Amino acid sequence: GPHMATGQDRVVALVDMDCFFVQVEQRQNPHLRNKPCAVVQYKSWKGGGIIAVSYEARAFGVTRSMWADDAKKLCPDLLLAQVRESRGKANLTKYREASVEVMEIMSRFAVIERASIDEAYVDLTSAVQERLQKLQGQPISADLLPSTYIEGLPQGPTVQKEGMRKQGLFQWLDSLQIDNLTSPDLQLTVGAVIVEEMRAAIERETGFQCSAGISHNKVLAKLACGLNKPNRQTLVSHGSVPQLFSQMPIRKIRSLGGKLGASVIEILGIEYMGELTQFTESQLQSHFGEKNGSWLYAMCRGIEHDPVKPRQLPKTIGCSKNFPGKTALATREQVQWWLLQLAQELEERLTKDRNDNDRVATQLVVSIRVQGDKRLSSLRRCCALTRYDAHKMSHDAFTVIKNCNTSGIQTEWSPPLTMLFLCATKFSAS
DNA sequence: ATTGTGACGCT
DNA sequence: AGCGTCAC
Ligand SMILES: Nc1ncnc2c1ncn2[C@H]1C[C@H](O)[C@@H](COP(=O)(O)NP(=O)(O)OP(=O)(O)O)O1
Ligand SMILES: [Mg+2]
Ligand SMILES: [Mg+2]
Repeated sequence: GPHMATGQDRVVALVDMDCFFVQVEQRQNPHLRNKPCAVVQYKSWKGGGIIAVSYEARAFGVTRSMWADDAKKLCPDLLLAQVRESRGKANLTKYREASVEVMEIMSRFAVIERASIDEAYVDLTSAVQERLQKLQGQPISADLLPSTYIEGLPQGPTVQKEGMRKQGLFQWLDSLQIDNLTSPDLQLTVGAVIVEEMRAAIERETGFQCSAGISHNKVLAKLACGLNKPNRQTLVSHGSVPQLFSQMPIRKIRSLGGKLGASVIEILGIEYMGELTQFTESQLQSHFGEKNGSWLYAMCRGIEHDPVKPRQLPKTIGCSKNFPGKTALATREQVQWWLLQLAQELEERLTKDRNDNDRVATQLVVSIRVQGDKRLSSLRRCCALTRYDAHKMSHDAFTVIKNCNTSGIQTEWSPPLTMLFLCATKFSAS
């Protein structure tokens, strides 16, 4: 009772841009705005691969990983924007620079952890304490939360979406104990006010819309964020967790979407997150290891301790290209030319990074895939990165991988290569 | 013939 | 260090 921790010590938000690469292209080209449209990589094979889809186009069934020719079968009027190509490969610079725009705005409000090109976690605990003392016990108006959903509400004793949203918000606000600056539900609510302000600033200053989750930890904030995408934010309280988890498939929780989550389902004979509460911590550790078992025991109760790391910049800078089917690289000149292409893009990005961010990479990772291997990477080897020079970097990468050529004659490369990858890592201040 | 990223865990 | 998992 009194000594049972409840995981209500922090306020954590997760901000995720809505159809991000699409919004970047729609900002640039107004003809694409408010249309079914998608962003595509390459074009020659089946029209190119779709990597981002506007919500208008999703209504027709268009998804990421679809070929554009097939997407056009579902949506004949689909508009397409193409990823830029440079040195023979897709170049994501426009989206990385748009991401920096958003992350720099978010960093004005709190320390952020860059989780991907379009999402960041925010630790709002301190900002919430400050705003609470500035308030001085004043109630929180629903006008301060114009895009917020309270998960699980309304409940108890209108048929339009916005009406239900406001009904649930009213129920939440009416029950709130504003006199108590240590109430976790009040703390979440103030967190949600701040996240409204943050999202308004992102939209005002970039044109981009986003969704957000506000809860007590990263896993619940991420789950909350997706509950009412797009252009809305969702508060998941500690009290909402039993009902939310009671019908939540295990695979929806971050880190359980793969083999471990399938083994939880298989070994325990359960389907939903909340069913995990019936096992002891030792039982879960016996099946899934000490770390995973303790994590699952706490997470199915809504408790998680993973901190929002103070890290706004990526810690690796990488460049990779697949060479599928008959395009696999089969000569030494081919392998050299593409390592050079990858190394030149890497040198551009690394020089810009050193100027912007006062750091230098010190290790170069070289990874390849051979034809016939079903694994993503087939070989990874490291070497020293001492100079931001594309020819040196590509020569060094070749020296580290040259022994995997099974061919007798040097001029040929066998078995052919289906992926090349260069990654700069191990940054030091400069 | 998804592709091009990126973080972290295990041994 | 090199390999594997998981997520964008
Ligand atoms: N598998 C992949 N391969 C390449 N690029 C990808 C990718 N997945 C995502 N991207 C790129 C394209 C995406 O625009 C961007 C952000 O990924 P999301 O947040 O998962 N998807 P979005 O923001 O589009 O829609 P939503 O409103 O559901 O958040 O990363
Ligand atoms: Mg997104
Ligand atoms: Mg995202």
